Amino acid sequence: IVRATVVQASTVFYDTPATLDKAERLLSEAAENGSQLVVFPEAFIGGYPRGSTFELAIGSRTAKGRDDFRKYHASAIDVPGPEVERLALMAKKYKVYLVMGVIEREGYTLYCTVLFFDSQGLFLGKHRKLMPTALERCIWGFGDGSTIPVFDTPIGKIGAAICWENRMPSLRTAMYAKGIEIYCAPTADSRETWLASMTHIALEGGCFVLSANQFCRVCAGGSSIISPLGIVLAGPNYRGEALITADLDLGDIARAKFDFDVVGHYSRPEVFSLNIREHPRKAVSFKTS
Amino acid sequence: IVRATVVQASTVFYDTPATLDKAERLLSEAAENGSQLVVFPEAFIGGYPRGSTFELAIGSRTAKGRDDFRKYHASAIDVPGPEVERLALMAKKYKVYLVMGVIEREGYTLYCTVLFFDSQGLFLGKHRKLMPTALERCIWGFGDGSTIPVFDTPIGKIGAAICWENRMPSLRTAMYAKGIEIYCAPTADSRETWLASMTHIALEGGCFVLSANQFCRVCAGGSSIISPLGIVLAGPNYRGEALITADLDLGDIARAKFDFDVVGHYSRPEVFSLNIREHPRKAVSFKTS
Amino acid sequence: IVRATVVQASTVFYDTPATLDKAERLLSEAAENGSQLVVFPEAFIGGYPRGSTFELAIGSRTAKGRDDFRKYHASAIDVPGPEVERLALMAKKYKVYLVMGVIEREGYTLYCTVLFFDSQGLFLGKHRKLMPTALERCIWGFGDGSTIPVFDTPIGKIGAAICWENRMPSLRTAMYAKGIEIYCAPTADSRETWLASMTHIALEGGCFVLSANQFCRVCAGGSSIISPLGIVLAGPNYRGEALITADLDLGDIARAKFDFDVVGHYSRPEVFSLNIREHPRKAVSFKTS
Amino acid sequence: IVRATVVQASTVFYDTPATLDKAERLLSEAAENGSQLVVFPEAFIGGYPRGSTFELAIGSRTAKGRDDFRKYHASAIDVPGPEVERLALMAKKYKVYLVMGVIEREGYTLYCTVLFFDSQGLFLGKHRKLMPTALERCIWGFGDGSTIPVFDTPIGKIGAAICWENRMPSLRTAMYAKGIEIYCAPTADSRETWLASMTHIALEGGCFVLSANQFCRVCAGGSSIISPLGIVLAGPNYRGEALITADLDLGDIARAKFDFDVVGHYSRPEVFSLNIREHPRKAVSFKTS
Repeated sequence: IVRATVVQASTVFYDTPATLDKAERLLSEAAENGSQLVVFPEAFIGGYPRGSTFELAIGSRTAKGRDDFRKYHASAIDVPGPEVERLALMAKKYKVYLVMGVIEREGYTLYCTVLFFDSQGLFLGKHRKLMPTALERCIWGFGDGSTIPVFDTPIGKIGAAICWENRMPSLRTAMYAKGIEIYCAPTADSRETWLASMTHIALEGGCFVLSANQFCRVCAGGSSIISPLGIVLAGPNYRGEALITADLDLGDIARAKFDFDVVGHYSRPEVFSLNIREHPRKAVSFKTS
Repeated sequence: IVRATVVQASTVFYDTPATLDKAERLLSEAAENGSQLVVFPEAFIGGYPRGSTFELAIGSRTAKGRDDFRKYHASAIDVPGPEVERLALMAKKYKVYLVMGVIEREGYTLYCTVLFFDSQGLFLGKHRKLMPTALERCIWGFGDGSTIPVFDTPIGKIGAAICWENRMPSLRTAMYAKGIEIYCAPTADSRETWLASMTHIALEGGCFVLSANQFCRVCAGGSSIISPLGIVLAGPNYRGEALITADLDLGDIARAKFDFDVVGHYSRPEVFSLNIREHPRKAVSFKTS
Repeated sequence: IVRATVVQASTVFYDTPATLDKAERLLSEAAENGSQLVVFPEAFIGGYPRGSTFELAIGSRTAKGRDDFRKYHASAIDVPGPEVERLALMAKKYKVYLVMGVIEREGYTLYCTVLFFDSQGLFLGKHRKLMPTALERCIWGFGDGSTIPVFDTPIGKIGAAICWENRMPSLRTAMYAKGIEIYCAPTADSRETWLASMTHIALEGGCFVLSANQFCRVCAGGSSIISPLGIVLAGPNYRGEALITADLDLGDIARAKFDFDVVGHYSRPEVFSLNIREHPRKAVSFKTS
Repeated sequence: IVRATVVQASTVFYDTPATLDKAERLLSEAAENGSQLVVFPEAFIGGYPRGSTFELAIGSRTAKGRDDFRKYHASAIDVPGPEVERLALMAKKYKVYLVMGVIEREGYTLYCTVLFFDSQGLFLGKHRKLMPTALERCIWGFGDGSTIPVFDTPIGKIGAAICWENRMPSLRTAMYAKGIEIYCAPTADSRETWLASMTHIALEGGCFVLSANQFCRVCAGGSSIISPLGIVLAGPNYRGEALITADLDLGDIARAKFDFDVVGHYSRPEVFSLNIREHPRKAVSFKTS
């Protein structure tokens, strides 16, 4: 039996070493009630440009989109470097697992990744987003197959997906086949759609869905946590930003996979078969002696 | 713009020529208010044996399971035969598209299937169930890949799926790849969770989820109809049995795939690929000249 | 020695059977002066939505974006169908090689493509676009490697590329490696910089750059034709819409590759090597017997 | 914000310690207006034999080509040695970056290289030319892959290419992938071709193209400098030899890679992949204890 928290805080949107201390103080506030896994929202460090249209017609490209883009570009991080060392030392001071939605750069491109840290201040891995939704396709980049992680820990198998990658039916059945029983899902929408969409994943899987959204002032977000039977443990907090906690019986999975079981004794292998191409594809490839 | 009605009837459970007239005295009331498509519940003709355990221990097989089986086997139909001619001549008189949940026999087996009829009183095809759930595995049989239909009609394309075949992600993504926009889904469970399960399919797809359940006396069924924007038109009727109607604006689909749109442009063929083995596999095959 | 004409027409933008007769009443005027190859602008059939922003903030998705999308979706064609038969019967009567910029649909997606026709009124093939630019990423779709053609004809070899697929150096060097000597290039921007951009391709290759832009009323388009010595034959017509012609001496290529000549003898295979993955990748694949 | 100059001076063509002082005086003339990066033309020290045919038929090889060759060979330098020490001490006297087009020897062979120096009189590296063009194949040597440098400085990343190595599409996309934002390009031709050829590199990249040609008395060369948006800062000076200066806003790159970005979010890695063989290949290799 473990116990986990989600947060609901917002970011200061510019000056990224100013929002890097909010994480410190909230992480210490979540330390005190004996938490063991802490989840942070989507684009917590880099910031999420809400409302901004960058003045895009259909090929106008005015001068008041370029300055906006460079002011936004100048406020991201890069992994590894001096901003992941600080987070490792942050999670190393005591025993806590930390997942975190940042925005990284890699030579004038922006990615929307999520980082995974253990209880001894190592850096496990990252997961760049497969496909941005609508108007984020102008500003963010596409991820490939060689990123989707597994990450077995001594408290379970944790993995993640971001906003509307939780609608793709073929990425979920690749997450399921690797053995996920704790399914993190940060997001950036606050609808009635979302609460009724996470319940379906919690049933179709057998995992604890544990989501986190941000509250700012404008997307009054509601984060939650759902049992693998479909019962909400900690409700949709639509009022203010607060720490939300609950406890996770890991023996509630073996009993929830008595009726239904995807990848195992459902999903008739004699008719259906999915296969995943997981190759590190890159444009330019130097080889030396 | 079309309009379609689901029913929330119940069956007489025994003496199957008696329950075929309910399917007219409800039907003309359903079609007198200018209807165009009628959807019936799961196992409406044969009867869904509720509560019955058949005295199965672990392989004890007592005498009060055998008579209970044979009395149930004696109340099935067979296709094509004298009970589908009645349904064709039924749908031929007036004009409706009729879908129907039956139970068929084929030499001492039972297959939970669903039938499709057009407005000119012809027989389009059937869809047997892929996998029965828990204890229905003892009494029903398995389906193969060479059964999943779409049946393009002049009011749109119309597929189906039965109770917990709607949780299988591969079967849904194989339904979507042929172009379903009217997603009929009979069922036989009535919980709070099924509504949340159907909203997600309506959002993930772009189709009109149009479900149907039975209400008897313990089947507090709630059948509904969901827009492809995740809006319930005619709500979950938990009180009594009725006729449930709405209008189906088929121009509200092209506008819903401006955002999401699975396979193309939102599936990634470079990483994921699914394939389906649709072969008519049967045990003994006779060949002559 | 052949001769080819580009056009500088404009579309009626809505009601696409109306804009298909412009493609005859300009076409016979283009073919009456003894022409042999006709090139049309980018998105001449479906229409290029200029100025339109669809009210996309960051994921607000208001109600006046959906209707604007569906009215645009409703004005596309599909291949092969009743709108390409008209073009084949058009090109078949007299003798011309017809290339054409269209917009096609394939189950609620839009692909900005280009079509090739021979003189006997057959359909050679099509070339979808690899990557839409900035805000066209929301409304158009991506292309795979299994589309890039060359189509050896008895007047030479003829490929194509669309607006900013001419900046990608790898796609150009993959076009060159099959033996392009007539380089057709429709576009949808008209700046001072585009002429300087096309001169470099004409010198780097050895082909005839033969571009086409539309002029409407804001598309001050200027289309031209450039020798493989970097000499403009028929100039940048920025004033009004017209027909633009020249003669294409195909013996002025062998003489121009005396100096430069990419891949062999001027590429260095010992240091550089490029490779292309030309596989027809699609999401769901059905197999039967 | 840095500022850079190009020069347009010619050489004295023989007696290489007489042209080594012209560099000194011009470098001191460029010091006074607070310049910070100075670029010199192709073959500034060794001299470029213009007009000379060396009496080559097709294997005649007369005696009046041999004396010409030895008189030309006797006027090169060799790196390192007493002629690079002088340039290091020349650039060490104050704060300037010096790039320089010389001709080196290596045991009776001639190369066309380019030397890079820092602000503290170190010797960073060199770049021998990959393939000489037409009749320079008889007199110069081929370079290999283990020469093309990166050279990050505190004012940016400077790299170079020589005359017609700026036409190879595969060498540019190896320069781009390493991060070049200041692109030096000395040359030895004066056409209308060249000005329209550098604009394309400035757009296709995102870098400041900063070229330099020589004016002698006969190739009245025109040197220039182009913004990453395609706007000429300091024009094509076709009249006389002069110092040409401008200022280089390095925040104009981040804003120019908002629209288009090669190696990053263009150049689809799922279809194209270039790879470079970078090995120090030599014919005879002694090894000892």
